[PDB]
Amino acid sequence: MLLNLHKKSWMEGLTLQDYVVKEMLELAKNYNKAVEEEDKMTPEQLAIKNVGKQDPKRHLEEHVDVLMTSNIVQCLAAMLDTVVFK
Amino acid sequence: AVQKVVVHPLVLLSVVDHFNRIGKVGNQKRVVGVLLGSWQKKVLDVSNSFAVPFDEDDKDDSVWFLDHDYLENMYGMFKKVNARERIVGWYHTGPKLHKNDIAINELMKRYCPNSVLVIIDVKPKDLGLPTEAYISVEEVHDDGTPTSKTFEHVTSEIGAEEAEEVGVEHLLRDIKDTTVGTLSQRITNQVHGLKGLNSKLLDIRSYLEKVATGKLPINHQIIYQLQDVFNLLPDVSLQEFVKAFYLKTNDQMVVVYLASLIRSVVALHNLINNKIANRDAEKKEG
Amino acid sequence: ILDKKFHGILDQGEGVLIIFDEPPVDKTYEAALETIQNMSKVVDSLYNKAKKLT
Amino acid sequence: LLKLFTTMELMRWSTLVEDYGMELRKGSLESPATDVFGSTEEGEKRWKDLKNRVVEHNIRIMAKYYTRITMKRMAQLLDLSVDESEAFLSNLVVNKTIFAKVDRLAGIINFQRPKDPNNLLNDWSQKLNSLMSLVNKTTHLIAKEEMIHNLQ
Repeated sequence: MLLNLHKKSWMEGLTLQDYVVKEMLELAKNYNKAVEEEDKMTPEQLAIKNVGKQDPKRHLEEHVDVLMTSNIVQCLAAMLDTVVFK
Repeated sequence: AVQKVVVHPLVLLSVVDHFNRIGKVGNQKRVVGVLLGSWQKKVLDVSNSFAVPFDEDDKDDSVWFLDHDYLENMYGMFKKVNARERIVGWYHTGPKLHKNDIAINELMKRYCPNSVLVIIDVKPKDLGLPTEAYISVEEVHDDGTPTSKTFEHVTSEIGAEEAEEVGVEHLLRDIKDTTVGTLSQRITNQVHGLKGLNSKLLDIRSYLEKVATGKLPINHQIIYQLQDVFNLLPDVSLQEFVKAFYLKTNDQMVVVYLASLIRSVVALHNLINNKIANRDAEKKEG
Repeated sequence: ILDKKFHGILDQGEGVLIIFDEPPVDKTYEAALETIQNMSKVVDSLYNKAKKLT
Repeated sequence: LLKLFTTMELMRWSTLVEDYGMELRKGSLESPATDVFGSTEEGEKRWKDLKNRVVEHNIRIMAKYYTRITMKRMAQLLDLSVDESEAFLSNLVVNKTIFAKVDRLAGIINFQRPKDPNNLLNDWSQKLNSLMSLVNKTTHLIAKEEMIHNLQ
Protein backbone atom coordinates (compact mmCIF):
# COMPACT_ATOMS: atom_id res chain seq x y z
CA MET A 1 0.00 0.00 0.00
CA LEU A 2 2.96 2.36 0.36
CA LEU A 3 4.15 1.15 -3.05
CA ASN A 4 0.67 2.12 -4.27
CA LEU A 5 0.77 5.43 -2.39
CA HIS A 6 4.28 6.15 -3.58
CA LYS A 7 3.77 5.76 -7.30
CA LYS A 8 0.29 7.21 -6.76
CA SER A 9 1.37 10.10 -4.51
CA TRP A 10 5.17 10.44 -4.46
CA MET A 11 5.10 10.30 -8.23
CA GLU A 12 2.78 13.11 -9.42
CA GLY A 13 -0.57 12.52 -11.10
CA LEU A 14 -3.34 10.60 -9.39
CA THR A 15 -3.97 8.95 -12.78
CA LEU A 16 -7.41 10.48 -13.35
CA GLN A 17 -5.43 13.66 -13.49
CA ASP A 18 -2.81 13.24 -16.15
CA TYR A 19 -4.97 12.19 -19.12
CA VAL A 20 2.68 19.78 -20.94
CA VAL A 21 1.18 18.14 -23.97
CA LYS A 22 1.97 21.03 -26.32
CA GLU A 23 4.01 23.78 -24.69
CA MET A 24 6.37 21.02 -23.63
CA LEU A 25 6.71 20.33 -27.35
CA GLU A 26 7.50 23.95 -28.06
CA LEU A 27 10.22 23.68 -25.42
CA ALA A 28 11.04 20.21 -26.69
CA LYS A 29 11.57 21.33 -30.25
CA ASN A 30 13.83 23.93 -28.70
CA TYR A 31 15.46 20.87 -27.14
CA ASN A 32 15.42 18.94 -30.40
CA LYS A 33 17.21 21.70 -32.17
CA ALA A 34 19.68 22.83 -29.48
CA VAL A 35 20.69 19.32 -28.45
CA GLU A 36 20.75 18.34 -32.12
CA GLU A 37 23.38 20.80 -33.38
CA GLU A 38 25.68 19.79 -30.53
CA ASP A 39 25.07 16.18 -31.50
CA LYS A 40 26.19 17.36 -34.93
CA MET A 41 29.28 19.42 -34.16
CA THR A 42 31.10 16.75 -32.17
CA PRO A 43 31.33 13.50 -34.24
CA GLU A 44 32.83 15.34 -37.19
CA GLN A 45 35.99 15.22 -35.06
CA LEU A 46 35.93 11.45 -34.62
CA ALA A 47 38.94 9.33 -35.58
CA ILE A 48 38.78 10.10 -39.30
CA LYS A 49 42.48 9.28 -39.63
CA ASN A 50 44.34 5.97 -39.32
CA VAL A 51 45.90 6.64 -35.90
CA GLY A 52 46.51 3.88 -33.37
CA LYS A 53 46.34 6.32 -30.47
CA GLN A 54 44.48 5.01 -27.42
CA ASP A 55 43.50 7.80 -24.99
CA PRO A 56 39.86 8.91 -25.03
CA LYS A 57 38.16 11.76 -23.27
CA ARG A 58 34.68 10.48 -22.51
CA HIS A 59 31.46 12.36 -23.19
CA LEU A 60 29.13 9.70 -24.73
CA GLU A 61 27.18 11.98 -27.03
CA GLU A 62 24.27 9.93 -28.47
CA HIS A 63 21.28 11.96 -27.06
CA VAL A 64 18.77 9.31 -28.14
CA ASP A 65 16.53 8.47 -25.23
CA VAL A 66 15.33 12.02 -24.59
CA LEU A 67 14.06 12.18 -28.19
CA MET A 68 12.66 8.65 -27.94
CA THR A 69 10.67 8.79 -24.72
CA SER A 70 9.64 12.45 -25.07
CA ASN A 71 8.26 11.85 -28.54
CA ILE A 72 6.48 8.64 -27.56
CA VAL A 73 4.87 10.89 -24.95
CA GLN A 74 4.13 13.47 -27.64
CA CYS A 75 2.52 10.99 -30.02
CA LEU A 76 0.43 9.13 -27.48
CA ALA A 77 -0.59 12.44 -25.88
CA ALA A 78 -1.54 13.76 -29.31
CA MET A 79 -3.60 10.60 -29.27
CA LEU A 80 -5.60 11.98 -26.30
CA ASP A 81 -8.39 13.43 -28.47
CA THR A 82 -9.07 10.20 -30.34
CA VAL A 83 -8.37 8.18 -27.17
CA VAL A 84 -10.40 9.89 -24.44
CA PHE A 85 -12.82 11.21 -27.04
CA LYS A 86 -14.46 8.16 -28.67
CA ALA B 1 -11.65 26.59 6.12
CA VAL B 2 -10.47 23.06 5.32
CA GLN B 3 -9.96 22.60 1.57
CA LYS B 4 -7.04 20.21 1.00
CA VAL B 5 -4.58 18.49 3.29
CA VAL B 6 -1.04 17.08 3.54
CA VAL B 7 -1.12 13.57 5.00
CA HIS B 8 1.80 11.21 5.48
CA PRO B 9 1.40 7.40 5.72
CA LEU B 10 2.66 7.27 9.32
CA VAL B 11 -1.02 7.82 10.15
CA LEU B 12 -1.74 4.92 7.79
CA LEU B 13 0.47 2.50 9.64
CA SER B 14 -0.91 4.06 12.84
CA VAL B 15 -4.27 2.77 11.57
CA VAL B 16 -2.97 -0.64 10.53
CA ASP B 17 -1.15 -1.26 13.83
CA HIS B 18 -4.25 -0.71 15.92
CA PHE B 19 -5.91 -2.93 13.34
CA ASN B 20 -3.30 -5.47 14.44
CA ARG B 21 -4.30 -4.66 18.03
CA ILE B 22 -8.00 -5.42 17.52
CA GLY B 23 -7.98 -7.83 14.59
CA LYS B 24 -6.94 -11.16 16.07
CA VAL B 25 -8.88 -10.29 19.23
CA GLY B 26 -11.78 -9.07 17.01
CA ASN B 27 -15.00 -8.53 18.94
CA GLN B 28 -16.13 -5.11 17.74
CA LYS B 29 -13.95 -5.36 14.57
CA ARG B 30 -13.39 -1.59 14.13
CA VAL B 31 -10.46 0.83 14.24
CA VAL B 32 -11.70 4.28 15.27
CA GLY B 33 -9.10 6.81 16.33
CA VAL B 34 -8.02 10.40 16.72
CA LEU B 35 -6.17 12.37 14.04
CA LEU B 36 -3.62 14.73 15.52
CA GLY B 37 -2.85 17.53 13.11
CA SER B 38 -0.07 20.09 12.78
CA TRP B 39 -2.46 22.75 11.54
CA GLN B 40 -0.06 25.08 9.72
CA LYS B 41 -1.78 26.68 6.74
CA LYS B 42 -5.24 26.50 5.19
CA VAL B 43 -3.70 23.30 3.88
CA LEU B 44 -3.67 20.85 6.75
CA ASP B 45 -0.80 18.67 7.88
CA VAL B 46 -0.60 15.50 9.98
CA SER B 47 2.42 13.75 11.41
CA ASN B 48 0.80 11.94 14.35
CA SER B 49 -2.37 10.07 15.29
CA PHE B 50 -3.58 7.67 17.96
CA ALA B 51 -6.44 5.19 18.16
CA VAL B 52 -8.83 5.51 21.10
CA PRO B 53 -10.12 2.37 22.82
CA PHE B 54 -13.62 2.52 21.47
CA ASP B 55 -16.84 0.66 20.79
CA GLU B 56 -19.97 1.49 18.81
CA ASP B 57 -23.18 -0.47 19.25
CA ASP B 58 -25.89 -1.11 16.65
CA LYS B 59 -29.07 -0.60 18.69
CA ASP B 60 -29.98 3.15 18.58
CA ASP B 61 -26.38 3.41 17.08
CA SER B 62 -25.23 6.22 19.33
CA VAL B 63 -23.43 4.36 22.15
CA TRP B 64 -19.72 5.08 21.95
CA PHE B 65 -16.80 5.52 24.30
CA LEU B 66 -13.69 7.63 24.31
CA ASP B 67 -11.11 7.50 27.09
CA HIS B 68 -10.67 11.03 28.30
CA ASP B 69 -7.47 10.42 30.23
CA TYR B 70 -6.15 8.75 27.05
CA LEU B 71 -7.75 11.71 25.22
CA GLU B 72 -6.65 14.59 27.41
CA ASN B 73 -3.41 13.80 29.20
CA MET B 74 -1.99 11.56 26.49
CA TYR B 75 -2.54 14.56 24.23
CA GLY B 76 -0.83 16.60 26.94
CA MET B 77 2.19 14.29 26.99
CA PHE B 78 2.15 14.58 23.22
CA LYS B 79 1.95 18.36 23.47
CA LYS B 80 4.94 18.27 25.81
CA VAL B 81 6.99 16.13 23.45
CA ASN B 82 5.56 18.01 20.44
CA ALA B 83 3.62 21.24 20.85
CA ARG B 84 3.57 21.78 17.08
CA GLU B 85 1.29 18.77 16.72
CA ARG B 86 -2.21 19.41 18.03
CA ILE B 87 -5.68 18.01 17.37
CA VAL B 88 -7.34 18.46 14.01
CA GLY B 89 -9.83 15.60 13.74
CA TRP B 90 -10.25 11.85 13.95
CA TYR B 91 -10.62 8.68 11.89
CA HIS B 92 -12.55 5.43 11.68
CA THR B 93 -13.14 2.35 9.58
CA GLY B 94 -16.40 0.97 8.26
CA PRO B 95 -16.77 3.24 5.22
CA LYS B 96 -20.56 3.01 5.40
CA LEU B 97 -21.47 6.12 7.37
CA HIS B 98 -24.00 5.88 10.17
CA LYS B 99 -25.94 7.84 12.78
CA ASN B 100 -23.28 8.05 15.51
CA ASP B 101 -21.05 9.94 13.04
CA ILE B 102 -22.93 13.15 13.74
CA ALA B 103 -22.57 12.61 17.51
CA ILE B 104 -18.80 12.24 17.37
CA ASN B 105 -19.00 15.22 14.96
CA GLU B 106 -20.73 17.21 17.74
CA LEU B 107 -17.91 16.34 20.07
CA MET B 108 -15.12 16.78 17.49
CA LYS B 109 -16.23 20.29 16.69
CA ARG B 110 -15.79 21.53 20.24
CA TYR B 111 -12.13 20.54 20.14
CA CYS B 112 -11.54 22.10 16.74
CA PRO B 113 -14.19 24.18 14.91
CA ASN B 114 -13.20 23.20 11.36
CA SER B 115 -12.60 19.58 12.26
CA VAL B 116 -12.31 16.75 9.74
CA LEU B 117 -12.75 13.01 10.17
CA VAL B 118 -11.15 10.27 8.07
CA ILE B 119 -12.98 7.28 6.59
CA ILE B 120 -10.30 4.67 5.97
CA ASP B 121 -9.98 1.25 4.40
CA VAL B 122 -7.86 -1.50 5.90
CA LYS B 123 -7.20 -3.07 2.47
CA PRO B 124 -7.08 -0.60 -0.42
CA LYS B 125 -6.73 -2.55 -3.64
CA ASP B 126 -8.36 0.50 -5.17
CA LEU B 127 -8.07 2.43 -8.46
CA GLY B 128 -6.77 4.19 -6.22
CA LEU B 129 -6.92 6.99 -3.74
CA PRO B 130 -6.25 6.71 -0.03
CA THR B 131 -8.51 7.53 2.90
CA GLU B 132 -11.17 10.21 3.15
CA ALA B 133 -11.65 13.73 4.54
CA TYR B 134 -14.88 15.62 5.35
CA ILE B 135 -15.96 19.10 6.40
CA SER B 136 -18.78 19.65 8.87
CA VAL B 137 -20.88 22.72 8.06
CA GLU B 138 -24.54 23.63 8.59
CA GLU B 139 -26.57 24.24 5.44
CA VAL B 140 -29.47 23.12 7.24
CA HIS B 141 -31.85 22.18 4.40
CA ASP B 142 -34.87 23.33 2.44
CA ASP B 143 -36.75 21.49 5.24
CA GLY B 144 -36.87 23.71 8.32
CA THR B 145 -35.58 21.26 10.91
CA PRO B 146 -33.34 22.11 13.84
CA THR B 147 -29.67 22.37 12.79
CA SER B 148 -28.55 19.76 10.21
CA LYS B 149 -24.86 18.96 10.60
CA THR B 150 -24.61 16.96 7.41
CA PHE B 151 -21.12 15.83 6.42
CA GLU B 152 -19.73 17.78 3.47
CA HIS B 153 -16.67 16.37 1.76
CA VAL B 154 -13.19 17.85 1.55
CA THR B 155 -11.23 16.72 -1.48
CA SER B 156 -8.48 14.64 0.14
CA GLU B 157 -4.89 14.48 -1.05
CA ILE B 158 -1.44 13.34 0.08
CA GLY B 159 1.79 15.18 0.67
CA ALA B 160 5.33 14.17 1.51
CA GLU B 161 8.19 14.66 3.99
CA GLU B 162 11.95 14.14 4.08
CA ALA B 163 13.32 10.75 5.18
CA GLU B 164 10.23 8.65 5.72
CA GLU B 165 10.52 5.82 3.15
CA VAL B 166 14.11 4.84 3.91
CA GLY B 167 13.58 1.18 4.70
CA VAL B 168 10.18 0.64 3.14
CA GLU B 169 11.02 1.49 -0.46
CA HIS B 170 14.25 -0.40 0.18
CA LEU B 171 12.16 -3.47 1.04
CA LEU B 172 9.78 -3.26 -1.93
CA ARG B 173 12.59 -2.96 -4.55
CA ASP B 174 9.96 -2.84 -7.34
CA ILE B 175 10.34 0.91 -7.73
CA LYS B 176 10.29 2.00 -11.41
CA ASP B 177 10.18 5.77 -11.89
CA THR B 178 11.30 6.54 -15.46
CA THR B 179 9.31 4.35 -17.84
CA VAL B 180 6.45 6.66 -18.95
CA GLY B 181 5.88 5.80 -22.58
CA THR B 182 4.95 2.16 -22.23
CA LEU B 183 3.14 1.45 -18.99
CA SER B 184 2.86 4.30 -16.52
CA GLN B 185 0.34 6.17 -18.63
CA ARG B 186 -1.59 3.20 -20.01
CA ILE B 187 -2.35 2.26 -16.42
CA THR B 188 -3.86 5.74 -16.08
CA ASN B 189 -5.64 5.17 -19.38
CA GLN B 190 -7.29 1.91 -18.25
CA VAL B 191 -7.92 3.56 -14.89
CA HIS B 192 -9.58 6.85 -15.82
CA GLY B 193 -11.42 5.49 -18.87
CA LEU B 194 -12.78 2.21 -17.48
CA LYS B 195 -12.91 3.24 -13.82
CA GLY B 196 -14.44 6.63 -14.57
CA LEU B 197 -17.00 5.39 -17.02
CA ASN B 198 -17.93 2.58 -14.67
CA SER B 199 -18.38 5.11 -11.91
CA LYS B 200 -20.42 6.79 -14.62
CA LEU B 201 -22.15 3.46 -15.16
CA LEU B 202 -22.93 3.68 -11.46
CA ASP B 203 -24.14 7.21 -12.26
CA ILE B 204 -26.54 6.13 -15.01
CA ARG B 205 -27.31 2.91 -13.12
CA SER B 206 -27.81 4.51 -9.72
CA TYR B 207 -29.75 7.45 -11.10
CA LEU B 208 -31.91 5.25 -13.31
CA GLU B 209 -32.38 3.26 -10.13
CA LYS B 210 -33.52 6.57 -8.66
CA VAL B 211 -35.80 6.81 -11.71
CA ALA B 212 -37.20 3.40 -10.84
CA THR B 213 -37.19 3.46 -7.00
CA GLY B 214 -35.05 6.09 -5.33
CA LYS B 215 -34.40 9.75 -4.67
CA LEU B 216 -34.78 10.86 -8.35
CA PRO B 217 -32.37 13.72 -7.88
CA ILE B 218 -34.77 16.59 -7.23
CA ASN B 219 -33.80 19.30 -4.67
CA HIS B 220 -30.21 18.30 -5.15
CA GLN B 221 -30.63 19.48 -8.76
CA ILE B 222 -26.86 20.02 -8.95
CA ILE B 223 -26.74 16.40 -10.14
CA TYR B 224 -28.19 17.00 -13.60
CA GLN B 225 -27.07 20.64 -13.43
CA LEU B 226 -23.53 19.23 -13.35
CA GLN B 227 -24.34 16.57 -15.92
CA ASP B 228 -24.94 19.68 -18.04
CA VAL B 229 -21.29 20.55 -17.32
CA PHE B 230 -20.71 17.12 -18.77
CA ASN B 231 -23.12 18.09 -21.57
CA LEU B 232 -20.81 20.78 -22.84
CA LEU B 233 -20.41 18.19 -25.59
CA PRO B 234 -23.77 16.74 -26.80
CA ASP B 235 -22.36 14.70 -29.75
CA VAL B 236 -25.57 14.34 -31.77
CA SER B 237 -25.63 11.47 -34.31
CA LEU B 238 -22.64 12.66 -36.34
CA GLN B 239 -20.65 13.07 -33.04
CA GLU B 240 -20.27 16.84 -33.83
CA PHE B 241 -16.68 17.81 -34.12
CA VAL B 242 -16.97 18.50 -37.84
CA LYS B 243 -16.20 22.05 -36.78
CA ALA B 244 -13.10 20.58 -35.15
CA PHE B 245 -12.53 18.76 -38.47
CA TYR B 246 -9.87 21.22 -39.62
CA LEU B 247 -8.83 21.96 -36.03
CA LYS B 248 -8.01 18.30 -35.42
CA THR B 249 -6.38 18.34 -38.85
CA ASN B 250 -4.18 21.22 -37.67
CA ASP B 251 -3.55 19.34 -34.42
CA GLN B 252 -2.50 16.17 -36.23
CA MET B 253 -0.40 18.48 -38.44
CA VAL B 254 2.07 19.69 -35.85
CA VAL B 255 2.85 16.47 -33.97
CA VAL B 256 2.89 14.27 -37.07
CA TYR B 257 5.29 16.63 -38.81
CA LEU B 258 7.34 16.49 -35.59
CA ALA B 259 7.04 12.70 -35.86
CA SER B 260 8.19 12.54 -39.49
CA LEU B 261 11.08 15.02 -39.20
CA ILE B 262 12.27 14.16 -35.69
CA ARG B 263 12.03 10.38 -36.04
CA SER B 264 13.91 10.54 -39.34
CA VAL B 265 16.59 12.39 -37.39
CA VAL B 266 16.27 9.71 -34.68
CA ALA B 267 17.05 7.14 -37.37
CA LEU B 268 20.00 9.31 -38.36
CA HIS B 269 21.14 9.09 -34.74
CA ASN B 270 20.65 5.33 -34.32
CA LEU B 271 21.85 3.91 -37.61
CA ILE B 272 25.15 5.74 -37.96
CA ASN B 273 26.39 4.93 -34.46
CA ASN B 274 25.16 1.34 -34.72
CA LYS B 275 26.79 0.71 -38.10
CA ILE B 276 30.12 2.43 -37.34
CA ALA B 277 30.53 0.93 -33.85
CA ASN B 278 29.54 -2.53 -35.07
CA ARG B 279 31.74 -2.46 -38.17
CA ASP B 280 34.76 -1.37 -36.12
CA ALA B 281 34.36 -3.85 -33.28
CA GLU B 282 33.31 -6.62 -35.70
CA LYS B 283 36.13 -6.34 -38.20
CA LYS B 284 38.65 -6.24 -35.39
CA GLU B 285 39.29 -9.99 -35.59
CA GLY B 286 42.34 -10.20 -33.30
CA ILE C 1 7.43 44.82 -51.92
CA LEU C 2 9.73 44.11 -54.88
CA ASP C 3 13.19 45.32 -53.90
CA LYS C 4 12.88 45.67 -50.17
CA LYS C 5 10.34 43.97 -47.98
CA PHE C 6 8.55 43.97 -44.72
CA HIS C 7 7.01 40.67 -45.90
CA GLY C 8 3.74 42.23 -46.93
CA ILE C 9 2.38 39.88 -49.58
CA LEU C 10 -0.08 41.48 -52.01
CA ASP C 11 -3.40 41.03 -50.22
CA GLN C 12 -5.55 42.85 -52.79
CA GLY C 13 -9.02 41.83 -51.66
CA GLU C 14 -8.94 41.57 -47.87
CA GLY C 15 -8.54 45.03 -46.35
CA VAL C 16 -5.66 44.55 -43.89
CA LEU C 17 -2.63 43.63 -46.02
CA ILE C 18 -1.63 41.09 -43.38
CA ILE C 19 2.08 41.14 -42.56
CA PHE C 20 2.97 37.67 -41.33
CA ASP C 21 5.62 34.92 -41.28
CA GLU C 22 7.23 32.53 -38.80
CA PRO C 23 11.01 33.06 -39.01
CA PRO C 24 11.94 30.50 -36.26
CA VAL C 25 11.32 27.23 -38.06
CA ASP C 26 15.03 26.58 -38.07
CA LYS C 27 14.88 23.22 -36.37
CA THR C 28 14.16 21.89 -39.87
CA TYR C 29 16.89 24.11 -41.38
CA GLU C 30 19.34 22.96 -38.75
CA ALA C 31 18.54 19.30 -39.33
CA ALA C 32 19.10 19.83 -43.06
CA LEU C 33 22.48 21.42 -42.28
CA GLU C 34 23.14 18.36 -40.12
CA THR C 35 22.32 15.80 -42.84
CA ILE C 36 24.60 17.56 -45.36
CA GLN C 37 27.65 17.01 -43.15
CA ASN C 38 26.53 13.79 -41.41
CA MET C 39 26.80 11.96 -44.64
CA SER C 40 29.97 13.78 -45.60
CA LYS C 41 31.31 11.96 -42.54
CA VAL C 42 29.70 8.71 -43.60
CA VAL C 43 31.11 8.98 -47.15
CA ASP C 44 34.55 9.74 -45.70
CA SER C 45 34.24 6.64 -43.53
CA LEU C 46 33.17 4.52 -46.53
CA TYR C 47 36.74 4.68 -47.79
CA ASN C 48 37.87 2.83 -44.67
CA LYS C 49 34.81 0.58 -44.93
CA ALA C 50 35.39 -0.53 -48.53
CA LYS C 51 39.19 -0.32 -48.18
CA LYS C 52 40.14 -2.40 -45.17
CA LEU C 53 38.04 -5.39 -46.37
CA THR C 54 39.15 -5.89 -49.99
CA LEU D 1 -25.19 57.91 -15.82
CA LEU D 2 -24.56 54.66 -13.94
CA LYS D 3 -26.70 53.01 -16.63
CA LEU D 4 -24.16 54.21 -19.19
CA PHE D 5 -21.38 52.42 -17.29
CA THR D 6 -21.77 48.67 -17.91
CA THR D 7 -22.41 47.86 -21.63
CA MET D 8 -24.09 51.34 -21.69
CA GLU D 9 -27.52 49.85 -22.70
CA LEU D 10 -27.46 49.23 -26.51
CA MET D 11 -29.58 52.29 -27.30
CA ARG D 12 -30.33 55.25 -29.50
CA TRP D 13 -28.03 58.14 -28.71
CA SER D 14 -30.73 60.79 -29.10
CA THR D 15 -32.78 59.35 -26.21
CA LEU D 16 -29.83 60.04 -23.95
CA VAL D 17 -29.60 63.43 -25.71
CA GLU D 18 -33.16 64.00 -24.46
CA ASP D 19 -32.30 62.84 -20.93
CA TYR D 20 -29.21 65.07 -20.78
CA GLY D 21 -30.41 68.06 -22.78
CA MET D 22 -33.07 68.47 -20.17
CA GLU D 23 -30.28 69.34 -17.72
CA LEU D 24 -29.67 72.84 -19.13
CA ARG D 25 -33.35 73.49 -18.42
CA LYS D 26 -33.18 71.65 -15.06
CA GLY D 27 -33.39 73.79 -11.95
CA SER D 28 -31.58 76.94 -10.99
CA LEU D 29 -28.49 74.73 -11.27
CA GLU D 30 -27.16 75.27 -14.78
CA SER D 31 -23.35 75.70 -14.56
CA PRO D 32 -22.37 71.98 -14.69
CA ALA D 33 -24.63 71.77 -17.73
CA THR D 34 -22.83 74.90 -18.97
CA ASP D 35 -19.36 73.44 -18.38
CA VAL D 36 -20.19 70.11 -20.03
CA PHE D 37 -22.95 70.88 -22.52
CA GLY D 38 -23.94 74.55 -22.46
CA SER D 39 -20.67 75.74 -23.95
CA THR D 40 -20.20 76.94 -27.54
CA GLU D 41 -16.54 76.07 -26.89
CA GLU D 42 -14.83 73.07 -25.18
CA GLY D 43 -18.26 71.89 -23.99
CA GLU D 44 -19.28 71.44 -27.61
CA LYS D 45 -16.16 69.34 -27.91
CA ARG D 46 -17.56 67.55 -24.86
CA TRP D 47 -20.73 66.90 -26.85
CA LYS D 48 -18.45 65.45 -29.51
CA ASP D 49 -16.57 63.67 -26.74
CA LEU D 50 -19.87 62.02 -25.82
CA LYS D 51 -20.13 61.11 -29.51
CA ASN D 52 -16.60 59.72 -29.19
CA ARG D 53 -17.69 57.82 -26.08
CA VAL D 54 -20.78 56.23 -27.62
CA VAL D 55 -19.06 55.03 -30.81
CA GLU D 56 -16.00 54.13 -28.74
CA HIS D 57 -18.17 52.17 -26.34
CA ASN D 58 -19.80 50.32 -29.20
CA ILE D 59 -16.21 49.44 -30.07
CA ARG D 60 -15.38 48.58 -26.44
CA ILE D 61 -18.18 46.07 -25.83
CA MET D 62 -18.82 44.93 -29.39
CA ALA D 63 -15.12 44.26 -30.00
CA LYS D 64 -15.71 41.55 -27.47
CA TYR D 65 -19.01 40.65 -29.09
CA TYR D 66 -17.79 40.23 -32.70
CA THR D 67 -17.51 37.06 -34.70
CA ARG D 68 -18.63 38.22 -38.16
CA ILE D 69 -20.44 41.47 -38.97
CA THR D 70 -21.45 43.49 -42.01
CA MET D 71 -20.08 46.99 -42.55
CA LYS D 72 -23.09 49.22 -43.09
CA ARG D 73 -25.29 47.48 -40.51
CA MET D 74 -22.51 48.30 -38.07
CA ALA D 75 -22.33 51.84 -39.44
CA GLN D 76 -26.02 52.46 -38.79
CA LEU D 77 -25.94 50.60 -35.45
CA LEU D 78 -23.21 52.97 -34.23
CA ASP D 79 -25.93 55.67 -33.76
CA LEU D 80 -24.49 57.36 -36.87
CA SER D 81 -24.26 57.22 -40.68
CA VAL D 82 -22.77 54.81 -43.24
CA ASP D 83 -20.15 56.66 -45.31
CA GLU D 84 -19.39 58.88 -42.32
CA SER D 85 -17.99 55.72 -40.71
CA GLU D 86 -14.90 56.25 -42.94
CA ALA D 87 -13.69 59.05 -40.70
CA PHE D 88 -15.68 57.66 -37.75
CA LEU D 89 -13.57 54.48 -37.83
CA SER D 90 -10.29 55.98 -39.04
CA ASN D 91 -10.31 57.68 -35.65
CA LEU D 92 -10.92 54.29 -34.05
CA VAL D 93 -7.88 52.87 -35.83
CA VAL D 94 -5.66 55.77 -34.89
CA ASN D 95 -7.01 54.65 -31.54
CA LYS D 96 -4.68 51.76 -32.62
CA THR D 97 -5.26 49.77 -29.42
CA ILE D 98 -7.76 47.27 -30.88
CA PHE D 99 -6.42 44.87 -33.46
CA ALA D 100 -9.23 44.63 -35.98
CA LYS D 101 -10.17 43.57 -39.52
CA VAL D 102 -12.47 44.87 -42.27
CA ASP D 103 -13.35 43.91 -45.82
CA ARG D 104 -14.88 46.46 -48.15
CA LEU D 105 -15.50 44.21 -51.15
CA ALA D 106 -18.09 42.05 -49.40
CA GLY D 107 -18.81 44.05 -46.25
CA ILE D 108 -18.14 41.10 -43.93
CA ILE D 109 -15.92 42.65 -41.27
CA ASN D 110 -14.67 41.25 -37.99
CA PHE D 111 -12.83 42.08 -34.76
CA GLN D 112 -11.11 38.97 -33.46
CA ARG D 113 -7.95 37.09 -32.42
CA PRO D 114 -5.01 37.13 -34.90
CA LYS D 115 -6.44 34.23 -36.99
CA ASP D 116 -5.90 31.07 -34.85
CA PRO D 117 -2.07 30.86 -34.81
CA ASN D 118 -2.05 28.50 -31.83
CA ASN D 119 -4.62 25.70 -31.90
CA LEU D 120 -3.73 24.26 -28.50
CA LEU D 121 -6.17 25.79 -26.06
CA ASN D 122 -9.14 24.20 -27.82
CA ASP D 123 -7.67 20.83 -26.82
CA TRP D 124 -6.52 22.22 -23.48
CA SER D 125 -9.87 23.84 -22.64
CA GLN D 126 -11.98 20.79 -23.52
CA LYS D 127 -9.67 18.04 -22.21
CA LEU D 128 -8.05 19.73 -19.20
CA ASN D 129 -10.76 22.21 -18.13
CA SER D 130 -13.95 20.28 -18.86
CA LEU D 131 -12.67 16.71 -18.72
CA MET D 132 -10.68 17.35 -15.55
CA SER D 133 -13.91 18.70 -14.16
CA LEU D 134 -15.24 15.35 -15.40
CA VAL D 135 -12.55 13.43 -13.55
CA ASN D 136 -13.53 15.56 -10.59
CA LYS D 137 -17.09 14.40 -11.27
CA THR D 138 -15.91 11.01 -10.06
CA THR D 139 -14.38 12.60 -6.93
CA HIS D 140 -17.44 14.68 -6.05
CA LEU D 141 -20.19 12.50 -7.51
CA ILE D 142 -19.09 9.76 -5.19
CA ALA D 143 -19.37 12.54 -2.60
CA LYS D 144 -22.90 13.25 -3.79
CA GLU D 145 -23.47 9.51 -3.89
CA GLU D 146 -22.58 9.66 -0.20
CA MET D 147 -24.95 12.64 0.10
CA ILE D 148 -27.89 10.68 -1.26
CA HIS D 149 -26.71 7.52 0.55
CA ASN D 150 -26.95 9.29 3.85
CA LEU D 151 -30.66 8.65 3.30
CA GLN D 152 -29.81 5.55 1.30
